[PDB]
Amino acid sequence: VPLDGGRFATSDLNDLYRRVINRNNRLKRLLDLAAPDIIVRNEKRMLQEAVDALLDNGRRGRAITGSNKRPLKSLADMIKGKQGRFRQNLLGKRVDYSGRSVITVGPYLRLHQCGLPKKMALELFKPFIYGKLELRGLATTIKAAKKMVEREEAVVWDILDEVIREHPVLLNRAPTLHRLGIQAFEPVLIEGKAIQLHPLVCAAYNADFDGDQMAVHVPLTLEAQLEARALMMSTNNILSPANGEPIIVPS
Amino acid sequence: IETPITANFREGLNVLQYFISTHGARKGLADTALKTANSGYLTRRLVDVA
Amino acid sequence: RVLDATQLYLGEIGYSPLLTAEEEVYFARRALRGDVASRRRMIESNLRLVVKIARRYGNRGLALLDLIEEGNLGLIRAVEKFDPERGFRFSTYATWWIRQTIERAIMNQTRTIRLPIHIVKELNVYLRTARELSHKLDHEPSAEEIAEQLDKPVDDVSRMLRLNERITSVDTPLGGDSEKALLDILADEKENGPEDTTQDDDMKQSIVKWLFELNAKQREVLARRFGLLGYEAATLEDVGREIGLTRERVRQIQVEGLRRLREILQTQGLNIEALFL
Amino acid sequence: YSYTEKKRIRKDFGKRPQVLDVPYLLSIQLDSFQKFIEQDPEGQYGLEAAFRSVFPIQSYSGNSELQYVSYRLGEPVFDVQECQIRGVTYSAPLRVKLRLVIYEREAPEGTVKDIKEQEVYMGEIPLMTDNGTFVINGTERVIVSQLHRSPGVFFDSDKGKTHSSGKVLYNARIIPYRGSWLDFEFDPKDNLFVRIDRRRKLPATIILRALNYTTEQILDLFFEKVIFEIRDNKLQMELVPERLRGETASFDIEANGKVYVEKGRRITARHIRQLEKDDVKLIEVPVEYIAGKVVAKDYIDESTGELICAANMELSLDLLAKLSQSGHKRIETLFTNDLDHGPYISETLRVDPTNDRLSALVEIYRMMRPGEPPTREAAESLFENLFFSEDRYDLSAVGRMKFNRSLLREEIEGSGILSKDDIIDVMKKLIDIRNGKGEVDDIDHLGNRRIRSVGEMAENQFRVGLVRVERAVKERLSLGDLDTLMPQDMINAKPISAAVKEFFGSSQLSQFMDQNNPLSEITHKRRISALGPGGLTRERAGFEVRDVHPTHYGRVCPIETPEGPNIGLINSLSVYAQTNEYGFLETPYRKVTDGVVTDEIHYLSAIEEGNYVIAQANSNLDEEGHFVEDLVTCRSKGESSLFSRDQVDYMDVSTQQVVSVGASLIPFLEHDDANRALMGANMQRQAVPTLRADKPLVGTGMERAVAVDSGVTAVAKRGGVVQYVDASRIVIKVNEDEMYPGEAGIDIYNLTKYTRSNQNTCINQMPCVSLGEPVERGDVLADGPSTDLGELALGQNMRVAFMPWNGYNFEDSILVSERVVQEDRFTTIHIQELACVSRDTKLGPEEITADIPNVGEAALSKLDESGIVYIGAEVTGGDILVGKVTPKGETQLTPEEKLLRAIFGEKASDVKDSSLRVPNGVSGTVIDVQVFTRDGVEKDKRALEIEEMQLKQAKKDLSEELQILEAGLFSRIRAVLVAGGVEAEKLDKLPRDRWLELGLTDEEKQNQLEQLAEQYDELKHEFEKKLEAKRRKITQGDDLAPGVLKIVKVYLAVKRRIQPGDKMAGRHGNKGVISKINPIEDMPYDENGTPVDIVLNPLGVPSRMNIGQILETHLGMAAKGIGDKINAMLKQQQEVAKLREFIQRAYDLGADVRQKVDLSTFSDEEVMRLAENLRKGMPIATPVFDGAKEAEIKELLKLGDLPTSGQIRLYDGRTGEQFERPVTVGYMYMLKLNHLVDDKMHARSTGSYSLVTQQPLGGKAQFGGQRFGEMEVWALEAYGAAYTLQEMLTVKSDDVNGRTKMYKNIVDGNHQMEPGMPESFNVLLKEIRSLGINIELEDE
DNA sequence: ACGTATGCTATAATGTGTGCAGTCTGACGCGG
DNA sequence: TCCGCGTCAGACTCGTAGGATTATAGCATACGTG
Ligand SMILES: O=c1ccn([C@@H]2O[C@H](COP(=O)(O)OP(=O)(O)OP(=O)(O)O)[C@@H](O)[C@H]2O)c(=O)[nH]1
Ligand SMILES: [Mg+2]
Ligand SMILES: [Mg+2]
Repeated sequence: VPLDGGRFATSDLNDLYRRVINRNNRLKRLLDLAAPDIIVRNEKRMLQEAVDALLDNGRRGRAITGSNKRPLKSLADMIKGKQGRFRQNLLGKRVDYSGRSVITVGPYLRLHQCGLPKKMALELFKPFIYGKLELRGLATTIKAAKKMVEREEAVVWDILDEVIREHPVLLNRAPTLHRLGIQAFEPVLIEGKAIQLHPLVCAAYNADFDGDQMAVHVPLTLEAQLEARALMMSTNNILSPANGEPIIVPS
Repeated sequence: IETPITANFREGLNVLQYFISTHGARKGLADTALKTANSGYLTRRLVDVA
Repeated sequence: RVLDATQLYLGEIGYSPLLTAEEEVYFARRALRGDVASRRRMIESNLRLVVKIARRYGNRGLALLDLIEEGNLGLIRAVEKFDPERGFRFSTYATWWIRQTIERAIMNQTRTIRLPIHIVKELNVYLRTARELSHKLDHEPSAEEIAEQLDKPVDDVSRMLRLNERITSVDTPLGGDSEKALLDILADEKENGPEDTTQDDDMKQSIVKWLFELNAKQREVLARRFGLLGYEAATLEDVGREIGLTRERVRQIQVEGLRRLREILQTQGLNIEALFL
Repeated sequence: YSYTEKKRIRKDFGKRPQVLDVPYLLSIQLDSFQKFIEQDPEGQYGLEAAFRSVFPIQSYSGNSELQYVSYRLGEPVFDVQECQIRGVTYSAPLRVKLRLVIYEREAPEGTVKDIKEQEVYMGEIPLMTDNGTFVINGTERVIVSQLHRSPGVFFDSDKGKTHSSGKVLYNARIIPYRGSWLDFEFDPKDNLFVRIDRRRKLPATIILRALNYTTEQILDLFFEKVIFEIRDNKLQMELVPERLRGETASFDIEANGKVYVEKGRRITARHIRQLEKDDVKLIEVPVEYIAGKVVAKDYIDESTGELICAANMELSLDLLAKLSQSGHKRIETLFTNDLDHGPYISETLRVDPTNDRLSALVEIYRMMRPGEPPTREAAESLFENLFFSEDRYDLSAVGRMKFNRSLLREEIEGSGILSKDDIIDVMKKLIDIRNGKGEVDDIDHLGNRRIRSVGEMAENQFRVGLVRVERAVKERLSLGDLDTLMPQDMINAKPISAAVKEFFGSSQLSQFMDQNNPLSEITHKRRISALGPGGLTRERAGFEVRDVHPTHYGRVCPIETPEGPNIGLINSLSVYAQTNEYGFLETPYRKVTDGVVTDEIHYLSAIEEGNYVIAQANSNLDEEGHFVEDLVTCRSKGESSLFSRDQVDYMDVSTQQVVSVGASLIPFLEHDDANRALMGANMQRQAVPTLRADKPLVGTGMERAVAVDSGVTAVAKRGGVVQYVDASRIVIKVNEDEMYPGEAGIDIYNLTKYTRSNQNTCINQMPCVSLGEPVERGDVLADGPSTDLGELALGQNMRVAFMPWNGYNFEDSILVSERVVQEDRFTTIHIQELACVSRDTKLGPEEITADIPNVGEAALSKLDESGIVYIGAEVTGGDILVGKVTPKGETQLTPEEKLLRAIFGEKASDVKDSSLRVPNGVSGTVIDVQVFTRDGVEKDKRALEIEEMQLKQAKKDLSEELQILEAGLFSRIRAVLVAGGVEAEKLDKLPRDRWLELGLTDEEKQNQLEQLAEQYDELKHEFEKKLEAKRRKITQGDDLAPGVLKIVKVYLAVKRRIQPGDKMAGRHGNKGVISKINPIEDMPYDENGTPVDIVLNPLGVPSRMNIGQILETHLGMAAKGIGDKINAMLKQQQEVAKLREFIQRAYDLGADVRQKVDLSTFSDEEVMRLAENLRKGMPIATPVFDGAKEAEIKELLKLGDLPTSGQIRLYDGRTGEQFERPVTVGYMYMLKLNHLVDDKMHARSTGSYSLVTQQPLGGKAQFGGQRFGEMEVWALEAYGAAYTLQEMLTVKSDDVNGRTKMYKNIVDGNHQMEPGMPESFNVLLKEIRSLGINIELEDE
């Protein structure tokens, strides 16, 4: 595929494939010439080197290095280990309706509450604004609703505020050690780029307000809203699963 | 060390008392970064079987 | 023993004839007349000559083993067309072939994007002219500075330099440490995300509502012209094929459909709102 | 004291007078490069070395050759000013003279046949600034110094390779600067082996055979000899009394007349002196004793001529009897000892399957090139090429130096190649260590970790350029025609240019240095790393490396290093630390002569530190004499204890040499844990400079040193009166004594005005001097972005109070007043740079016009006709900075668009839109815009308006230069003319253009008038070509990347205010997020009324153990108390004498104050300018370890009429009622870290998608969702929330059906699960099929 | 006709090599 | 079958930062489509 800068970019497979096809076609040419076997031998050894390098480069011998003196990424490599498809592009995923930001204290909040910035929840609940807008009849279509949100007009804040009520959000902190590394709350819109977290559940996350960031996630489906309120709500999660002991102890 | 640190933080460490404090400080914080991976790798190992 | 494909072949050439002047002629004279064994020998013998010529033609496109293979093909074409009757040696004539076959095979399998010889041949003279200039200007020559020495077009020099632009693999580490590649950044052009997908779905469902809200003959004639409901996008003149069969009445009814629809967009809340878009 | 110091003096609580003044910060870097370019005549260094090393190069035949003559540096094409802006390397032309000499073939050496000679360019080398930076593609970058294992020899031992045996196997290793490795190692059976390049393991006698050594010589170089005589019938043996030492008498030991030891008895030291004093030489012995002993030399039968017994063969009874009757009654054997002189080479030869020299070169050749049939030359050439050729091998100076002193040698400087001697000497010391004497070296000692700054590394990379040219020279010379071919046709300039830019770009040491803080710049240039090429790796890095080593003392800082996996490797250099002439580090030390602590200083190497005993700086001098106390706490041999007076040899110079720059700025470091001290110094580097530079009330004194040496300020080259003050520039008139007699003598300093940083922050230089002020040489004229009267000003100090506040300071959370936000004091400035590129696509060229399709008049309001936003125009996310349009190809107008473009009209043209618009979110003020264009296509009208200014502003700027330079030049002539022909007004009648017309009598001053007259003309002619260079470069086309036609670079300047989420900290590692900006109504306040600025959590203190912040607070309060008293007297408008008494009483209070500043010396005017700066608060210096103690701080608090405690009676603002009991209040110098929340927060609903994985991208950079990793996944599995996970695996990530379908369902209100199956898995299926594996989805 | 591709030239020349070498604990898999 | 030595397998989780290559002759008929 071509870059924005007029450059192109190719995967190392294409390069490894051109090594296979060239040598294979050169063998067809030498079998046409009935060349001496000594040469045919080299061609067959080469062909094998290329095939073996295509399947799993760094294994039989030296991995065929390319442009930046680094080894070409082969096929097996895209299925292999951390950097493979399994761990990196299948069990772990970047996810929509997700945002992260510096957290700060929320000593006014109750246990089942957490501060959520307005401009954050704005972008996060984008399809829920367009939905409640068509209902009231303020938007006839969705690109109309898109512009209504963009202009940040006053009455759009009140609609956003409407959908978010009685709607839980997932708050994650890295690293996710135990299940309590994510807990759900009822978002409270606050003007400012900081998330406000409940002091007592700080223990579960191990979240220190020294510049911590927590990922936000919106439960879309009604089942996810029920799951978040039933299982993952902060009030329904008190005791540690490890020990029958309250992890929400004042500190 | 045969000779420990006599002073405290209110009184002030001398130049070495701090140099000595370093040895323990850097190695304690080296095991915060490096040794965490063995324990986090254990979490991974435990999970897969369970 | 030996498990490197390199050293194994390089061993087998090391146990192959090293021909004299009169020997070359004896074999070559029979090789043209087809002795079978003769063509095999002259070739087997001068594999050693191909390797010495491939020791200078490396680090340019393919590997040393890839250069020898294609260098051997040059020695073969040299054997297919050698003149023993001429008093001149073979090693001389074969070198012209082995240097050629290598250069040519590098020019094809070096670049991912197959660059033919014509655009490449010229590029070399532009680059080799840059050498002369660079040494005496002590300044890497511009597209203009190269054009003023050759007295050739500006865009030609520039477009030939555009094809010299090399590639970065999408699987190349960014920052010289396991972090992320270009694929974990570079987005997909073809499919735009749900918001762009639902834009057209909702915009085009709103039009299906606006057409059933127009006239019976006005939404027939307007839709089938643009190819909205019909199968083929016709013109004012071509709407006559269906039932219209008119040139003036089709144009007045097309625009009559659009004028009533322009008031439908002024009232619903678009018109100048959706004009910027 | 100086004038700029007279304006504001810092009270110093130091009691250890500085014998050594802090050196220049930027020194190593500068000196390093100062060696690389330095064209040394003979002592080759840098480039001169690189040429003499590689050159002369000769053809493969050896009939033609290229010889190096001389090289030179041309002045830079583009200077720093220009380079920083355009965006190309600040490099200098490399012109090297080459000489092509060709010989006659049949003739001997016809050297004089064609001595062709010409000058040739090859590559442009990035130069170093005066700051120690390299401008690469418009980025001042720093090449951090590397820390690597020093070449030579090194003895190590895996304390248990096979813990099976648990045997400490000793090994040696010769490390060269260039060349192959040479290792020697034992094994479970103590057989010596050699592994060149750590390849195959070969017996260690095989390498000796290769050096032509017979089995006999090998045994006569390691082991001793045992003389065995067979006299008449009694077998006899020579005894050196000191041999049968610590062994057992296996036989009855009896001499000329006495039995000393009995059978099966230990021979003690008494028995050895018993024998040695009796002068015993010969002893009769049994024949059973030799059974086991090894014969030394060969023994042929005198009679037959055959070997009775070969050298190195265990003797027996029958072999000895065969030798006695052959006719040899003088036998030589080896001295084997299982305890001391060990038999290793002996047992090794029994394993060694080789024979002679030529056969030993075979297995050496069969190791490194296995499979190639070996010849006499191939085997010899290889081995000779390894460690014995001037080409392949080079230990270097350091290599041979360390190599020699490791072997306790004779020479410091010797040969670059390994000699026979060297090899065997190394095997010998390896065997010494194995025996018992000799200790192994350890790598963690800095005596083995050498420092390699840029200049040597630039030299190395420059060699590879020459090596890659060597190839092209030789091959073109031999086969190419001799005569025709010129030397530059064979040279290529790209391989050198590419190999050097490889270093100045891709290298791990070559990176961008922080510039958001003077401390960041200076500490990042003083960074030293072990990583990148020729070093270590996080993957490879151990513990013992990282750990602080007692060698670091005075050399490297114990508390300066990232707390990330790159923790112990990266390290800043110590304050007074400097590089050894060879490479190691060295630290200053006060020599003690005959007890007298002399002021003579000696920089002791890492090696010699261990030798002498070194007293600490805590030790007390007797005011010119010696140590006051008899006992002195000192340190040596890497240990510490008390010693006597005469035993002390050296002493620490200052008390700050242990620490770095980063740590020398922390006050009361002595009262801070090393863990929090590290973080404090790490965050002090992240301190973004504020709007108004506020000086620190609680400093150390190092403040000025940093600000000045950073090269961010503008300090005076020559002292005199400031003729002119201006915001843009400074003009100073030089005094007669300093001013040169030739030139005019008026220095020019055009101050760098507001422009961008590498971290997108403000860079300004404001004049810190008044119009017409007398300034001394080396005084700060303009302050930098984070400096104040020359002293460093990183953050701002404020009244702080330690107490909790309704949990708004929970876990280190910060509660800041609105009054701080009102003063806009923590309001930092951000300078972003958005660029706009006109490219050449396949369809056609792009341009830059105001004509943009589908646009609001609102967007094109801030743009001009050319299509660039006005200077000073405010912009916001969505507004367009620079209008761009690209070509639009075959476009399928969809029926719904063809109708919509036919309804409202506005038919778009054949051109696409891609205008550079302010990124969604950012908002600031455009401060400047710069336009770069190729040399061709006609320009925009705005590009012409900007050319108008540059030109007419340059014409003015140069007019001003020649004008004021004229006035300063005639000012001299006017003074010269008076001396001789004294006439005042009559001379000043007619104009000044006819002054060179007037002269003087035959005098030195007549020659002076001619100098100034023809120098005035020299400037008059110079002015034109100065104008030419400006004019041309303003109309010249800058060279761009292929495809690019022109670029427009925009500079924004946002003013971000502090807000909840912003991260701030002290310098004691006390971190915190601002949680709430409290109303001024609600802020706590003292009985007197003034409120508190920040309210910190007291619980962020005990567990942290960083009590330095509390002392910073207390002193800050005291310091302010004094400013509050001075502020009151200056407001009251009292008197000069009253201020003088109080301020003199303030400066003089400390026990032994270092500075004794008398104010009777200060004039009345000088006192009032001082007091006016002291009113904000008397700035105090607390040296790192020689800081102020409670006695001094509490005494200062009594002067300020402040409480001894430091706790004040506080009242709650919300209420008005007092808090239940006192709280510490004072002024703590806090900082505003770069981690601002506007640059952090992110949100996403749906946006871009990945290329193959088809999951969203990553980061707010590209607008990407948060990653939900496997750990994040297991959490939901644990809860049981199954859809919440499946939702985050499919619709929120890949599932192409799901994501769009779900979107449409949400806007409908029906939040319904609609899964399908992520794309990333459908990829995995085909990927396994592409690997030749049948993987199909087997159905129900 | 325009672009791509194939072809020939004749002093003699006949066996490559290059490049990071404090990672490490743990676990098999062929010989010996 | 058992003990040494070779190759081959992993390495806590999320955020941010930035850049650049060398060279393949020279000219004359052969092969593919508007
Ligand atoms: O490499 C690191 C270092 C630290 N951390 C995490 O960051 C936090 C730093 O340490 P904290 O400041 O959270 O410490 P603490 O509350 O457990 O104890 P005190 O300070 O009160 O004595 C801890 O929660 C630790 O797990 C990491 O996740 N990784
Ligand atoms: Mg934290
Ligand atoms: Mg904490």
